[PDB]
Amino acid sequence: TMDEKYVNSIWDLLKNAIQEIQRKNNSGLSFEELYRNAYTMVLHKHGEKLYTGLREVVTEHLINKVREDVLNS
Amino acid sequence: WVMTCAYAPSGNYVACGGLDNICSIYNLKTREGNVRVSRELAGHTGYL
Amino acid sequence: SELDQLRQEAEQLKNQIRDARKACADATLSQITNNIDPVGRIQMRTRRTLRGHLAKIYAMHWGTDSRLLVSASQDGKLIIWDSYTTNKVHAIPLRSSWVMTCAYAPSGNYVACGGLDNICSIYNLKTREGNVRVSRELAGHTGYLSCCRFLDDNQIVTSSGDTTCALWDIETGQQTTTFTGHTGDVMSLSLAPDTRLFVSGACDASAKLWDVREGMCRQTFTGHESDINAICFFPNGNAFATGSDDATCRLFDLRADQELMTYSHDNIICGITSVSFSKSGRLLLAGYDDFNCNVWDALKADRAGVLAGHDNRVSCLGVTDDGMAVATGSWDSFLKIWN
Amino acid sequence: GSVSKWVRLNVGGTYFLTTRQTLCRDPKSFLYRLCQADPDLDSDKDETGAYLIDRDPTYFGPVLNYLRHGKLVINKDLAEEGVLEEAEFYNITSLIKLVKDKIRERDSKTSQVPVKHVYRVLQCQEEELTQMVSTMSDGWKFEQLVSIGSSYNYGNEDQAEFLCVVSKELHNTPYGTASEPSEKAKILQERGSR
Amino acid sequence: VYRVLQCQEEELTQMVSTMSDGWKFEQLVSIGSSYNYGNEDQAEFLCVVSKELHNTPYGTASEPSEKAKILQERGSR
Amino acid sequence: GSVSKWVRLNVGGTYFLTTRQTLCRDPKSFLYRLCQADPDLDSDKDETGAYLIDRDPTYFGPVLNYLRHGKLVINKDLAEEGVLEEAEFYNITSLIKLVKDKIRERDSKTSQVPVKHVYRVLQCQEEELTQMVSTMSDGWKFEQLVSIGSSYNYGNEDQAEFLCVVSKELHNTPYGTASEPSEKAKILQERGSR
Amino acid sequence: MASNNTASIAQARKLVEQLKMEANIDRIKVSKAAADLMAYCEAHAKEDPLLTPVPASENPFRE
Repeated sequence: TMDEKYVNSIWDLLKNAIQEIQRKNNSGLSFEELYRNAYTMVLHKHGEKLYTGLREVVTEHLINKVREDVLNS
Repeated sequence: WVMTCAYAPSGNYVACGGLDNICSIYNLKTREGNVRVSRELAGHTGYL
Repeated sequence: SELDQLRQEAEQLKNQIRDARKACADATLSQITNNIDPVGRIQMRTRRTLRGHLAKIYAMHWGTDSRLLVSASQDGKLIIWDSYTTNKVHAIPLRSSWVMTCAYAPSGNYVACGGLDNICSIYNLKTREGNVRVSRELAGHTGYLSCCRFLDDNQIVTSSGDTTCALWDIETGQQTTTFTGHTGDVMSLSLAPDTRLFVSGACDASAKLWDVREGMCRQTFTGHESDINAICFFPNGNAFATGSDDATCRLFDLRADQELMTYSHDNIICGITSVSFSKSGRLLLAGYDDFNCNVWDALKADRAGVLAGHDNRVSCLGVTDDGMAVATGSWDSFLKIWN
Repeated sequence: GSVSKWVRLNVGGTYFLTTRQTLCRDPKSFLYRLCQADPDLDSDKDETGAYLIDRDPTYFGPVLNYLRHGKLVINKDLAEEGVLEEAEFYNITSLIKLVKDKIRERDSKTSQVPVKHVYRVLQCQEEELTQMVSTMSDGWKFEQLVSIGSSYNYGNEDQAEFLCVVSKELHNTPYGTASEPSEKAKILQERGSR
Repeated sequence: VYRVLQCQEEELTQMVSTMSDGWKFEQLVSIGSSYNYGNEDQAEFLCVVSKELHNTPYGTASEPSEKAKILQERGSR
Repeated sequence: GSVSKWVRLNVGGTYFLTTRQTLCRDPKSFLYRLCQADPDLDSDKDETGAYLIDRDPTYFGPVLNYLRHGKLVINKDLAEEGVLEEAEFYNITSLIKLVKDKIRERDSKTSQVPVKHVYRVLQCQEEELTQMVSTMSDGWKFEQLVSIGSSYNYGNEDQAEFLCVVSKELHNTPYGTASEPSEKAKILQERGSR
Repeated sequence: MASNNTASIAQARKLVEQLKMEANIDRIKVSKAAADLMAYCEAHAKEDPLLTPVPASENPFRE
C-alpha cells in the first residue's frame, strides 16, 4: 500500500506551521500538533527529509522577511 | 510406510514417498549444516 | 573508457615488479651450502593421544601458555585439552555447525570460532560464574569464516568468505577495518609474530600481506597455482611459508618480496593442508591430505623426517609457543602430541 | 463537539479525547467517515456532541495507537486476533496486512516447531564429568548420559567412558530459515563427508 | 511421531548433530553384541527421536486406496 | 479542575493530577515545555481548562512512575513495547534506554540461548540413593540417574555406582551475574583450572 | 559504475595502487635473506627442543 498521500499533506502543513512560528504566529497553531507530526515523520524514516525541509524553510524565511528589513535599515 | 527412495543425480537431494500421497524431497547439503525438508509434493490422491 | 589506461598501467606495473624482483633475485645460499648443519635423520615419537573428539577435527590452536590447546571438531564441539594430562579443561558445544576455525585469545581468556554459519562467535572462558558464557556474535560477513586470529581481546581478524578479512572490534560489536583486496575467497590467515601484518591466503592463490593498522594490502606474494590452504609465519615476522592445494610449499621473504624456498617431493603428492615452523624455524612440518605429515629442513628442503602417525589427514598443525612440542590435529579424531 | 480542533469520541461509552488529525491520519479508515459531518449520522451523544460509537474500547486502543504513532502494539491481555478483527472492521488495509503478518509469524511458531533444537555429543571421561557438567555452557540443557562398554576397560576406568548428549533451543523457525550460496563451502562439505 | 535410528558409536555425533528441523532427540541406548558389548561391531546404539506435528484440529484419517491396502497386507507378513 | 502548582493533564481522555516539579524533574521530555508558560499551545481542553495530551493512559502510567521516582515498572497486563513507545513520544532518553533494557531482559530470558538452568552431578551408591533423592532440595529438579558399568565389586555396589544429575532453572537477570573484577579470584580460578 | 563498465575501473585502480606501493618497497637480495634466516635457525638450534632428544624428565610431555 502507498502511504505518501497523507505524508505530503502533513509535510506541507508542517512547513507552513514552521513558517508561521517564524512569522511569530502563536495563537493559530498547536505546539503538540507540530511535535507529533515531526515524531511521526521521523518514525517513517524521513530524517534527511525533515533536516533538508527545516534547512530550506528557515532559509527562505530569512530571505523573505529579514533581508528586506535589514536592507531598509 | 515409504517404499521409494529417489537419489538426485548430484547427491544434493533425496526424494522418498509412500502411503501418504506426498513426495518428501530433502536437501542433504544445507548451509545450516543439517538435513532439512525442502518440498512436500502434495497433489496425488494415491500413494507415491 | 577509464578502464583501458588503468589496465595498461596494471600490466606495465606488474612487469616492472617482476623485473625489480628478478633484479634483486640473487643465488640462494641455503640450498647451495651443505657445509651448514644438515638435519640428518630425526626419529620422532608421539607422547599423548588426545582421543575424545568424535567428529573430524578441523582446526587446533595452542594457547599462549603452550599448555591449553583448543581444538574444534566438525560437529561444532570445542575441546580445550590440557596437553599434559589429556584433560578436557572445557568442552563447549557451539550453536553453529561446521566450524573450521578455533582462535585462542592472546591471554587465554577468550576463544573465537567460525563456520559455515557465517558468524564469528567469541566465548569468554573466564566468566566468573564458571560456565563458558558467550561474549559476542559478530555477523555481517560475506561468507564462511575460513580462519580467524586474536590480535587483542577486543580486536580480531576474521578471514571470511568472499575476499574479506575485516578487522572486528569485539568491544563495540562492530567491524572496524574491512580488508578487500582478494578476488578469491580468503582461505587462510596468519599473524606475524610482530602482530602488525597479517598474510591472507585465498582461492586466488595470491598470499596478500596486509598492514593491520591502515587497511591497505602491504604486499602480494604469488607462485602457487592452487588455492592457499594454510599459512604459518616464520619466527622472525619477515618471512613465512605457504601451503596450497598443490604438494608445493613456498617460503616467501617479505624483504626479498619473492619466494625464498620451495618444498615438494615426488614420493608424496598431496595438498599441503597445514604448515608449521619450529621454535628455531629450521624445521618446516607440513600436514598432508595424505594421512601422515612430513617435516623438512626449512633451509635445504631435504627430508628431516616423516611422522607415520594417524590414519587420516592431518587437518591442522600447531607448535607450542616455545616450540617444545607440536600437536597434530587430524580427521580420525586423535590429536597427537609430538616431542 | 460537532466541529472542533479536538474530538471527543465515545467508544463503548468511554470518552476518548483525541485530536482531529489522529483520526484524519488515513482516509481509508472507518474513523475518517466517522469524523466527517455528513448525512447518515444519528448515533452520537446529543448532550455533549460526542460521537457515540458501538465498538469495544479494548481493541480500539491498539488500533488508535496505529493512527497516533504509525504502529499498532497489542496488549499482553488483548489477542492479536481481536486487533486483526478491529483493523479489518475499520478497513485499514496496511494495518490489516501488518497484523496478518504478525499473526502469521505467531501461528508459525505456535502451531508446531516453535524452535528447532540443536544437539551435541560431548565425550567425557568419568573424572572430569561433574566439572564439565557444572561448567557446561549457559543456554545449553543436559539431555542424556550413556556409558559405553569397552575391551580397554569394561565399565569404569575408561577415557571414552561417557557420552553426554546436550542440546539447546533455537529461534530460527518463527524468524525463518537462513542460507546463502557458496561453492567453496559446498566442496569443503563434500570433502568432509568422505 | 517417533523413530528409531540404529547407529554405531562412530557416526553417532554425526547424526545427532545433524537432526532435522523440528525433530527432538528423545533417548539413546547402548546394546551389546556377540563380540564384546556393541562397539568393535555395528549396532552399538539405538537413538529414539521424535517429531511434533499439528493435525489435532484438522484430524487424522486414511484416504482410500485399494493397492495401498494390498501392499500393507504384503508388508504385514 | 484547575491547572496550577498542581497540574491537571488529560492523557488519552483521562486526567492525571500531578505536581509541577515531578514533571520538571528532567528537561529531556515533552512535558518540560508544557510545564513552562506556552503561547505556542492550541489543542487544550477549554471546557475544563486542562491540557488534552495525546497518548494512552496505560503506557503513560509507567512513564509517570519513572518521572516521579526514576524507575520504570512493567505490569503483567501492560506491554513493555507500549511503554517503550510512550517513552519514544515523550522523549526521555534515559527512560527509553531503561525500557529498551527491560525488553532486552524479557527477550533474553526467553531467547534462543536462555540465562536459566544450572546442572550438578551428585554421586551416590544404592544404599544412600533414596536418601539424597528424597531429601533433595526444593527448587531443584531431578534430571537423570545413571548407574555405572563395573569390573570391580560385581553385584549392585560401587563407590561411584550411581551418578544423579540434577538441575534447576535460574532467575539470574534481576540478581545479576557474579562476574566482576577481582584479581585474587582470577588467580584462584587459574590455580584450580590446572 | 555501470556506465564505467560496472566499476571495474575501481578494480584496476586498486591493482595499480597495490603495484605502486609494491614498487616503493625495495627488494633485498635473495642471498642476504637466506643467510639471515639460516643464521637465525643455527643460532636458535639449541633453544628448539624439537631439535633435541631431551632427557627423560626435561619436557612436560614425558616428565
